[PDB]
This record gives sequence, structure tokens and C-alpha cells, in this order.
Amino acid sequence: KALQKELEQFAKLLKQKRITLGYTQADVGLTLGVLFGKVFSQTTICRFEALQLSFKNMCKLRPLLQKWVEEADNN
Amino acid sequence: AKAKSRSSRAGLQFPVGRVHRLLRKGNYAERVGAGAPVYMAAVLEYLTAEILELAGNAARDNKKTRIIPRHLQLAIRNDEELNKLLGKVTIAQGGVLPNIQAVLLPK
Amino acid sequence: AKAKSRSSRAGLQFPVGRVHRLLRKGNYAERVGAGAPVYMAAVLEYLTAEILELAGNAARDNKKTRIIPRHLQLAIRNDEELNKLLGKVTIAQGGVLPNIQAVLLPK
Amino acid sequence: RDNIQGITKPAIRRLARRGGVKRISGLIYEETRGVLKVFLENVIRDAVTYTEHAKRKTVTAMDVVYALKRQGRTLYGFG
Amino acid sequence: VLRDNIQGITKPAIRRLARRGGVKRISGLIYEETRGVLKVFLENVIRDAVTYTEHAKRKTVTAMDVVYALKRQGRTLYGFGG
Amino acid sequence: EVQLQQSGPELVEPGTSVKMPCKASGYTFTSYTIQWVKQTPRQGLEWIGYIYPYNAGTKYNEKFKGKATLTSDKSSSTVYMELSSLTSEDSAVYYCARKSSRLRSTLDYWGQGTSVTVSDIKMTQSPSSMHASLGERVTITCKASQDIRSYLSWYQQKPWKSPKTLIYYATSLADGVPSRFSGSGSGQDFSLTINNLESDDTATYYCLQHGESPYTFGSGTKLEIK
Amino acid sequence: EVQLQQSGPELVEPGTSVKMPCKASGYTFTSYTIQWVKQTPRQGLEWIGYIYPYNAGTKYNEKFKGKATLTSDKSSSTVYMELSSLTSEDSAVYYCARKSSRLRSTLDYWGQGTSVTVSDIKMTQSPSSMHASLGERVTITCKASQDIRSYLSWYQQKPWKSPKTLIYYATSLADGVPSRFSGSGSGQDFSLTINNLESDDTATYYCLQHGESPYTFGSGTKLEIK
Amino acid sequence: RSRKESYSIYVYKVLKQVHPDTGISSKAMGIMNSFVNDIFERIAGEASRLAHYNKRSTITSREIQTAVRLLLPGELAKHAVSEGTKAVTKYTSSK
Amino acid sequence: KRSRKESYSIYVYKVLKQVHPDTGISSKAMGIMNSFVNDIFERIAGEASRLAHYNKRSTITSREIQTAVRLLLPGELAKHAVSEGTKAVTKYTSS
Amino acid sequence: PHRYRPGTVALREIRRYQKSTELLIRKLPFQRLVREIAQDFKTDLRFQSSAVMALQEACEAYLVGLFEDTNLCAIHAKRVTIMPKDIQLARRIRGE
Amino acid sequence: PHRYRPGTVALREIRRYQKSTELLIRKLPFQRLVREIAQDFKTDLRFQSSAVMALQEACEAYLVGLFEDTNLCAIHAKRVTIMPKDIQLARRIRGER
DNA sequence: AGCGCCTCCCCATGTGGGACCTGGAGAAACAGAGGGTGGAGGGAGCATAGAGAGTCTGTTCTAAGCTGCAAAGCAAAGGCCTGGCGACCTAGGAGACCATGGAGTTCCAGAAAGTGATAGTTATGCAGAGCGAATGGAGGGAATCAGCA
DNA sequence: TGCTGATTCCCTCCATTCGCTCTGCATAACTATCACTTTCTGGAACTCCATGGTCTCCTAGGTCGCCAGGCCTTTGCTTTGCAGCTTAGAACAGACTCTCTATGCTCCCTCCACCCTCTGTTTCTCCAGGTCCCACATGGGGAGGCGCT
Repeated sequence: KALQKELEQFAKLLKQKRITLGYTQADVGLTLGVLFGKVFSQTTICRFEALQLSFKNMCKLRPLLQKWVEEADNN
Repeated sequence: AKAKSRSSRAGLQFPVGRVHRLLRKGNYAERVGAGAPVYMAAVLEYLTAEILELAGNAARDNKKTRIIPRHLQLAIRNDEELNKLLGKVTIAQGGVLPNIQAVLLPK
Repeated sequence: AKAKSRSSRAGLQFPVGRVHRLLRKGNYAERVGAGAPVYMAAVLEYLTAEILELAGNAARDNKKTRIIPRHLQLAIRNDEELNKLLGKVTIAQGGVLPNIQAVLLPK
Repeated sequence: RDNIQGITKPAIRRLARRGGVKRISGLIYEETRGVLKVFLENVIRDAVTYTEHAKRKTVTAMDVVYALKRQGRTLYGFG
Repeated sequence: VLRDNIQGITKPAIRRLARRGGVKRISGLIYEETRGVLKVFLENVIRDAVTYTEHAKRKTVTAMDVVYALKRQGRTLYGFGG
Repeated sequence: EVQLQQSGPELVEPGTSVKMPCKASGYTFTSYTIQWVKQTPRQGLEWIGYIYPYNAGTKYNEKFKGKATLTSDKSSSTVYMELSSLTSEDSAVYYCARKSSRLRSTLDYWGQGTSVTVSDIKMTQSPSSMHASLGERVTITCKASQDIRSYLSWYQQKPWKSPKTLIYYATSLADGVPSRFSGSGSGQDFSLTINNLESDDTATYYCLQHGESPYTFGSGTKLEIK
Repeated sequence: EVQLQQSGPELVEPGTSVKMPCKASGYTFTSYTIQWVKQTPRQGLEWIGYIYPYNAGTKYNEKFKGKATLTSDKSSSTVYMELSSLTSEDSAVYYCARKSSRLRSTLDYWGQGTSVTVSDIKMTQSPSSMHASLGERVTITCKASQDIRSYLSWYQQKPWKSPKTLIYYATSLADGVPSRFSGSGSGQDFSLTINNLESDDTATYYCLQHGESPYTFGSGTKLEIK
Repeated sequence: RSRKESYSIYVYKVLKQVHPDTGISSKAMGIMNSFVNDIFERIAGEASRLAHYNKRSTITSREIQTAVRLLLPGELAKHAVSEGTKAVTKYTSSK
Repeated sequence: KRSRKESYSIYVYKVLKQVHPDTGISSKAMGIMNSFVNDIFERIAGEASRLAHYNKRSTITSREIQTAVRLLLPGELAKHAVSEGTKAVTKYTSS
Repeated sequence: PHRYRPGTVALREIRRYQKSTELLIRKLPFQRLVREIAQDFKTDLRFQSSAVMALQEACEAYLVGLFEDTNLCAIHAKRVTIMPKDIQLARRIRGE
Repeated sequence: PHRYRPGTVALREIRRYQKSTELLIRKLPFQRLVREIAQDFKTDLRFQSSAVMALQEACEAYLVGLFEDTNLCAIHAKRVTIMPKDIQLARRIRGER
């Protein structure tokens, strides 16, 4: 259950950083393809940011945005 | 032995023999069980007597001696069971019931 | 002595002999001529072919390859004639035609 | 041959007064003429079919009674 | 001995039957009226089916008796025999 | 199944009006007329009138015309009875009874009756009161002043109870009535026969004609056993 | 009895839209589909689409989707066609044709044809044109690409006139057509046979399939007498 | 000519039995004949279907009683069943 | 040792494989088809029986079935059904 | 002069034509209509007088019943005037 | 949070239940209602499963068709809410009353 | 602005005058009744198994209850437009009458066509096996609604 | 006018079960064949009745004009039904038992069809009055514009 709270807090600060940076969720989905060759849609980013997808799907989509946060921090 | 009829045996006015002949030749079954025309004739006589009694009562309230099809229509439509039996039935020269909806009246 | 059943002699698939037997045992008439089951089997086969082909087309525009009663209801209710023939008929597991009145749509 | 105008305006007015109608719009009469034409065609087609089956050239009251009946509109008083 | 089973035809079931009928808005007094109408229809069809069953000297109501009852009341049903 | 619910007793001041409910259940309400019968210990039972809920058709007795008003409400399946200008001779028990529109049918099921207290053709019943043993035969005559086409019914009433329909159409047995009771006769002469007696049969027996427009009850026989 | 009234010739500048009516009389309007075809000198007859007034159900050709829209007015018994963005290759004769909802039935009755002037199963007909005397026998072949289960029709068209239905269901005669014309064949091979000719047989003959969803007409055979 | 039968004398006997002062017209007699023929056809067709359903080749008074219970409404059916049972009992008890 | 039931499920499948070679059918749809064929059979046969009874005839011929199809079925449906019946009777009385 | 307000003579006509039983369409235009309608099915056919009379009785009864349902539709739409939409609704619910 | 306007979910329910084919009433309450109604005609009766099933399809089809007629009566009165007067008018015109 | 006494038109009742329709009597004739035969259809017992109650259980999906609110329903005013009412002049319907010729019907022959009985062979129903079409699950994307700008 | 965010519904994939389709066996019913009967074409006269045309007289309809009242639109209030959420309860699916009743088999036996005579019931035809509709007079009642209050 602690992993769910950690995912919720992490999604919270990626939403805060994305609002701070001005990038849209579709911008994140488009830049995922640039970062990994894995382009995701608006709906996938919305589902992840709302924290109601599957746990396996959550863990699968997690490391891509872990790298995306570091990419958007400076690059 | 004087050849008394089946309607007088059953105490009816409607013909048992003619109803038996119409049931036999009317292509309803292979056999007719010979108590079936008695039952049929009794049911037809009862329905005729009920309709004719209500129509004669309507003619008497209409101060008429003779029954016209208006009296038959007034007898049939004023009874719930008779109107249910003859819902899809048009009576010629019978007219309709006097019925004006309550909104259409003045004041 | 041989072959050649009455359906194959008339170029049909519906049984002329079974339809003749059902006409004889159905208590419709005293006699049955031997052109009436042929005509009757042809009419039944045409109606079955029309309904089955329309239902197969309805199944084909459903990325399906098996006719369910929904496809039969879609075939029957989309036709003026067919609906008229089977207008007082309930089809089990057929549903209704998808339609919404135009005043219910938002604008 | 026209003859649908022979079902005049006061005839439809009388048929509506028997039905209990107090006020009648002006477009009722043409709709009623079309409705009566459709009903008459549906009854008369079956009556003519019953006549042609009997090898007759005359439409009798029996054919009209059978035609009416087949539509669930049984009429009493004509045999 | 069953009693008060017309209430088992719930309000969401009547709402679903209205949605299949194309109804957008439903008043609150619709449900009791629908229960009464469904009850009256059920006693008519069941009475004819029980008459057809008792003529056959059976204690079991079959689907064929229901089909004859529906055919008798002008509501012919396909797919259950006959 | 079939029941006719009626209200409690009324203590009414004279000159006012009183409403009477006849809430009905167990049957199709519109297909049966509701009749109203008044019962006093001095005139016996008197038929007042009837309402037909199918067309709201009224018919009243001539002596109750204007004094009584019948109404129907099909939504709550209720029949209302209005009495206006209450004369001191209105302290009576009022029953509402079901009766089909068929001429053969009679007042089969009755209500309990409301006791209101203010603060043609004549049936002749030959025995006013008779005594019978536990196994005797009882014969009651209902000689009619005019001719009726076998449209006569026989009713049994216990003390402080609603009347129970025994015989309809002068020979046919009612629903649930045992075959000990037997009606006979036609035209102007009628008879009711009790075959073997029980302790239940201590009651008052009436005969009602409904062959003509004013319905008339009989005088009634009091039958008590041991 | 059955008439399909239409409008006159419409001269139209490119870019705008054009409306064509098919006012129908003599039959129950809702029970028959109205189908629209177009005719050009370049490619002959081709089926555009249809509209069923019973449920207002449309079906268009794949090459005419967006180019042509179909609407119906049940009160005036009319069917309207909209063509939008008329390009240079749109000057054509546009026909509306009654056709029953039955699969066996065909375009039995046709409209007069509106001339619009702008400022898949392949049908193979072996004879493009032929000459005949006043009494010999003519045979026209309509070998098709795919399999159609006898859903072929034969039409005769006079110059500057609407096509006339001759054969439906690949063998049956149309209404009023004499027994000189005879259809034959099934599956993929079909043929039309004229027994003895007249002076009125100088016309263009077409074969149309309606077994598949896009209906395709024939290439057309010209028959000239003497 | 050709001797066409009707129910006019039978309906007139019933009318003079239930109303021995009241006459009837020709049109009302035609209505009554149509009524008797229509109800005969309905009851006989329902009894024919009842015999066909139960694999029976005869129509007895049980089929007619069940048909009368089917077509006729409640008290109408009850009194018609009573009349038919009384008539069949009287016919059996008296040859 | 129980007796066998009979239906049209074999012929309806043959007609289906004529009109649609690569298309199956469910058992419920076959029940709908059997009920449809039975209903249309009873309608046409009863109509033709009434036609023979109205004309004082004792036999049902193909003329009675043709007139019953004309009365029962609507326009183009009745036209094509008359076409099919006429073609089948012509084909049957030639061998 | 004297003049009745609208709706008074209409209610009088309703009472008068509901009290009587005679046919409301003249016989000759209905006979001509019946003959022309039957011309499309038969080219030269005769008609019994009873046949036309039965047709007239059935058509007038059908029109009176449809006008009853039309009046019910008009009252349900909070009106006292019947419109063609009321006829169309009544024939739609009846299944015609 | 997020909420849908009234009539939006009610239109998607129309689009959902008109394309589906199965029964809309629960099976066991309808079976209990059928047995309760039939016990007033003959005691100790025993229906088959297909008899109750046929009764359910018949009743649901009748109720759905009456709801279309009720909706037409409601739209004729310039409304979108069906009312008991619409049911009464539809049953009156249909001949059920 | 509010009822009410005159005016007026319409309906309901009474009293003859006949004209039409119903009621009642006589003669064919045909169909219902009587009686004797013979073959069933349909009753009574008797048994077995399919089947329909009846109960337990675990679940999870659906119903029930509450809340905020928005939009649909209802009432009131106002206007205009469209039916109702009355007058009048005329065309068409209603009723009666005659001619007629084309149609519906009864009469008799007989010839094609339907029925009835038998054998048996073929078509069809019932039971069993095996793939395929069709559900469910899981994502994934396109479409659409709703609130902020 | 967006548009960005959030739900929701349609597209694919992949095992996974359930059911449809094919095959084999028995048995019942369909057909070929012959003898018999009997229904109905097919002329044919023969009456009859529906059409067509004439004629006259009313009277119902078509047209027009005037007005009121009813229907439609707008605006405002309110109220109630909807969308959504939380909790629990009962429907459902499976898994048994347990009787019970529906169905088939056999015996036989009562009764219904069939046929031949016969007579008496019913239907067709024709008189005779009684029921009733029309014409006219009288009176009550309901509707509706004007006076005094």
C-alpha cells in the first residue's frame, strides 16, 4: 500500500513540475517517443496523472516518466 | 317413436342438430362428441338471451316496442363484458354512445 | 418403382410431402389437391430465403458469421413489407431497432 | 376521376361531431380524405380479391364483410 | 405462499425498460403505474396459460401453453416453440 | 380475495350530510356494479340504488331519489355514498354489495356496513318465525306479487353480521355454500329448503328480487335451533 | 399509374450545390426505395445511391460518398438529391428509379432524367454494337466478374429517353414487356435474347447487377435495325 | 331459388321468451344472426385448436367449456359454463 | 423410447446454405425460423380453408393458396411469392 | 340579430350527431369514390348496393373512432382543436 | 470533481440499451411474481423454466413497446418527461382500456 | 364592474294520418331423428425417468438512500390569427322509373383428379465428437463532453 | 469563440469455453401402383339485377364577412428528477437431494360414424294491422345582450 502512496506523491510532483514548466500532457506523450521510442497518447498521461490505472501498468509507465522528469529539468 | 328433437331433450331453443351439422361440416375436427353441440347451443342461447334482454330494456327505456340496432349498440357498449367480447366489432346503424369530454363543456 | 421425392420434382428444399401431410391432418378441408403443397412449400421457401438472406446481410455488416435473433429482428424491422407481415409478432432475444426521437437530442 | 372532393367539408365535420370533436382545424379535411382513401383502398383490394377468386364480376356484401373481417374490423348486419 | 412480489420489479428495471423504449426523462409516479400495467398483463396471460394447462390435465405449466396464450391475445411470440 | 371495506359507525346530527366509503379490492373494479342497501329493524332491508364504475351509471330507488347520491372514484377503487338532509328515521345499517352487470348475477359479496345514528313488487314470506330441530327440513316460501324470470336470490344474515348469499337465480348455489341449501320455484312461487340443520343456521333468511327496476327484499324468517 | 416526376435541365457554375427532386405518385411512397443513377457519354450508366423512406436509410456508392447526399420528405412524397462541389466532369443525366426493398426486385420505374450541365463487379458485354434485320434473333452476353445469384436485370434505353425495364431476376419478364425478350443464365453467365425484332428495338441495352453492395451497370450494347 | 338458413326463428323464440311484448326489426335480426355466427366461429375455432394441441381428433363438451372459458370474459364465461353444463346434464339424463 | 419431434430446422439450413454459403446460424435463430414457418403455414392454410368454405368447395387447390398469398402478404412480397409458387407448380406438373 | 357564441352550436351538433344513427356522408359521392378506387384493381366490375352500403357503414365507423382518438390526443395536448398531428399520433399508436 | 449534465447519461443509456438484446428485469423477482400471480388461479402449479422465460420476454417486449407509445404521447404534449397520463392515453388508444 | 329580468331559439311532449314493416298462416322438402353395425379413439392402470421444487453457499453486482442543483415544467400576460357562426345562392344529391343486356345460377355428362390400401425404401431425427466462432481481459487510441479563458 | 482535461466507447490481440456442424444408426413416413369414386369443367338456358339514362325538387354546400377566444410565445419561479457517491443485501450460479408427474405401453370398451327410412321442421310466399315517423301545436329550458345598481 506504501507503493500506491509513493506513486501518488510522485505523480503529484510531476503534475506540479509540468504545470510549472507549461508543458501539456500531450507534450509529455509526444516527448516519450523522443526519449525512448515509445509515444503515448493524451489519455495514457491523463490516466497516469489521475492514479487509477493498474499497478502493473503503473509500474510499467513509471520509469519512462522518471527519465522524462530528469530530461525536462534541464533538457 | 314420434321423433322428438335434441333441443327439446336439452331444453333449449337453439338447434342442437344444426349446430352439430355445422360443427361436422365446418372443418373443425375429425369427430364431434355429441355433447359438444348441446353445450355450444346452450352458450349461444345464453348470449343471445342476455343481449336481447338488455336490448329490450334499452328499448323500453327509449319507450319503443321494437328493437332496432341502436338498442343493441346501447346494450352492448354500456356493459363492460359485452364490450370486451365485441371490441373489434362494428354494429351497422348502431351509432355511438353519447359521450362529451368534460373539458369541452363551458365554464 | 424408385426415387424422385416431390420436393426434388418441384425443385424445392421445403418438403412437399410433409406439407401435404400437415394440410391433410390440419383439418383445413375435406380434400387437398396435389398442387397446393407445392405452392405452399414454394411460398414458405421464398419467405425463409428472403428473411435468411436479409439476416445474413445484417450479420455480415456486424463483422459476424452467425445469425442470432438480433440479426433476424434487424432484418424484419428494417423492411416495410416484412414488418407488416410480422408486425404483431414478438421475436425473443431480438431487442428493438436503435432509434431516438429528434427532439430528445441536445442542441 | 377525382371524386375525393365528394367527401365534403361538412361531411367530415359531421363525422367529427359524432366523434365528440368541438373545434376542427382547417387542415383536418385533407388528412381525413387521405386516411379514408387509404382505408378504402385496403378494404376494396381484399374485396376485389375475394370477388376474383369466386370468378365473379360483381362485388357482393359478403366479399366486403369477409374483407373487413380479415382486417380485424368485423361488421354486423350484412349477413 | 408468496406475497408482495410486484415490488421486486425495481425502479432501475423500469428505467432500463424505458431506456430501451427511447425515454429520456421519467417521472416519479411512472413506476407504480408500470407495476400495475405489468401486473394486469401478467394476470391476463397467466390466466389463459393456466386454462390451457388445466385443459391438458397437467399440473405443470409449459412454455407451449404460454405461447398459445400469447397467440390468443394477439401477441405472438417466436422462438419458444410452435 | 374479494372484500368490500366499509367505515365505522357514524353519530350524525340531523340536517347535515354524511359520506360513506366502499373501498373495494380483489377484483376488477369497473366490471361490477356496487349496490347500496339500507337496513332498519322496522322496514327490514331496502335497496337504495347502484353505481356502475364502467360508465359511472346511476340508478336509484324512487323513495331514495334525491335523498341519496352515489359517486365512484376509479383511481382509489372507491364508491362513495352521500346522504343529505338527515331525517330522524336514518338510524340504520348501510351495506354496499358487489353485483355483476349480468342479469342472472346477484349481490354476491357484501360489506360490513356502517351504522348511522341521527342525534313495485312485494315479497310475501309465509313463516315469520319458525322452530326447527337439529335434523329437520326447513321450507321457506317467497311468493311474489308480480312475475319475475327466475331472478330471485336467497340470503342468510347472522345477528350483527353482513348477509351471506346462499342462492342465486332461484336454483343455483353460491360460491362456497354447501349443497344442503336448495332453492326451487319460478315465476311467482319460490322456496328455499334447508336439508339438515347445524348450530350455524341460527340466522335470518331473506329473498331479494332483481327482475325489475326497483329491487325488493323479503320480510325475512328467524330460524333458531335448540 | 406510377410516375417519377423530376425537374428540368440545370445549368450550374462550378463550386456551388445543386438540388434534384423525385416527386413520386401512384404508389405507397414509404414501401419502395428511391435509387439515383447518373449517365454520361464517357462511362455510361453508374449507380450513385439510394434512400429508403421507411426509415430514411441511405446507402451510397464508394466513389459518390460526400459528392452526393440524399434526403426524403414524406409529407410531399419527394426525394431530394444534393450534389456539392460540381467539377467539370459532372454534366450528366441524373435518373431516379423506384425499386422495392425485396432483393429480387429491380429499378422497375424510372424518372425522366435531369440534365445537369457544368460551365466491385466488372460487367463485360461482348457485343458493343450489332445490326439486325426485321425478323432474326439477337443474343447479348453479360458475363460478370464475381458470382451473383441470378440478381441481374436487363434494361432498354431509347436515345434521349429514360431506360425501360425488360428483365428482372435474370429470367422474369417485367410488367408490359412482351414475350419476344427472354433472359437466361445464372451465376456469372447471363444473356438476353430478342426473338423477332420490330422498328422499336433500335435502342441501347444494359445489364445491371444488384447482388453486391455497389450496383454496377453494363457497358451497353447498341442495336440498330436494318 | 335456394333455401339459405339463418337463426331468425331461434332468436325470435328467445326474444319472446325473455320479452313477451317486444318485437324486433329485420336489421336487428341481421345483427343477431351475425353475432351468433361470429361467436359460433370463435368458439368452434378455439375448440378445434384445443383439440389439435392435445393430439385429440374429437371435439367434446370439455373442449367447448374450455373455449368458453377462453373467449368469454369473467361472469359471462361463468354463466355460460353453468348454462352449458345444465344443458348437457339435462340431455344426458333424458336420452 | 420417447417419441421424436419434427421441425423445419433441416430445410431452413439448406435454404441458408443456398443464400449464404459461408454463414452459420444459432439454435435460437433456428427456433425463431421454425416458429416463423409454422406461423405462416397456419395463416396461409387457414386463409385458404376459409376461401374454400366461402365458395362451397371441398378441396384446397393451388388457386386457393395463391389467393391466400395475395390476401395475406403485402404487395411485392405477394407478387414474388406468387411467382415462386407458379414456377414450382409448373415445374412439378412436368415430370 | 341573435348570434350564438362559438362552441355552443358545436356542442349542439355533437349531441345531435351522437343521438342519431343515420350515415353522415352522402351516398352518391361515396359510391363514385368506391367505384374509382375499385377501378385500379379491376377494369370493369359491378357493385351490389349492399356492398357499397357495408363499405359506407364501415368507413364512417372507422372515421368516428379515429376522430374519438384524435380528440383524446388533442385534449392530452391541452387543446380543444384537433390538428393533423393528432390524427398522425392516433394512427401511430393504433398501428396504422 | 467531474459531473455530467442531466440528459447526457440518459441519452447514452438509450443508446446502450437499444443495441443490447438481453432481458432487463432480474430473473428471480420476475419468477417469484409469476408464481405469486399464478397461485391465485391454481394452487401447487409448477412452471417450466422456458415458460417463465417466455413470459419474461413477452412482458418486457410489451413494456418496451408501451414505453415507445408513452414517449410519443409525451412528445405530443411538448414534454420530454413521461407521465402516467401518457401511459393512460397510450393504453386508451391501443385498446387496452 | 355584477346580477337579472325580457327576448329568442331549441328542444321535449301530445295528438292525429298513414305508410311501411312486422307478425301469422299454408305448402314443399329436406334434413334431423330412429335403429342396427362395426371400428375404432380414447379412457384406466401401471412404470420410469426427466425434471421441477427446495436448500446452502460464496460473491459481487446491483439496489437503496442522500445530496447538490440545474433545467424542465407550470402559471400568467399578451397578442394575433384562425376557426365558428350566420346569410345566401346555387349545383348536385335523392328518389322514382324504365330498358337492357350481361351476369349468376341451376341442370346433366362425364372426365380428370383425388382418395384408400400396401409394401419398403429412402429421408430424417437422435446421439456423439471435434474444431471454430464467440465471449471475456487488457490495453490503446479516437471521439466527445464540460468548464475555464 | 476556443482547448486542455477527463471519461467513455470502439479497435485490435489472445486464451478459453460452448456450441454448431458433421457423421452414424434406426425407424417411420413418403412414394409407386392399382382400383374406385366423385368434384367439378363445360356447355346452356334462364331469370334477374346492376347500369345507364331521365326527370323533378329541394336542400345541403360553397363562399364570404365579422369577430372572439384560443393557441402560441415570452418570462419568471419553483420543484423535482438527475448525476454521483456510499453501503449493504439479495440475485446468481453451482451443487446437491427428492419426490412427482408427465409420457409411453397395453387392454378393452363405449361411442361415434355410417347407412337406410321416414316424417315433421323449416323456409318461402302472401296477406293484415300494429308500430312509428311526420306534421303541427304547446310549453319549458337554456343561452345571451342590455339596465339598474
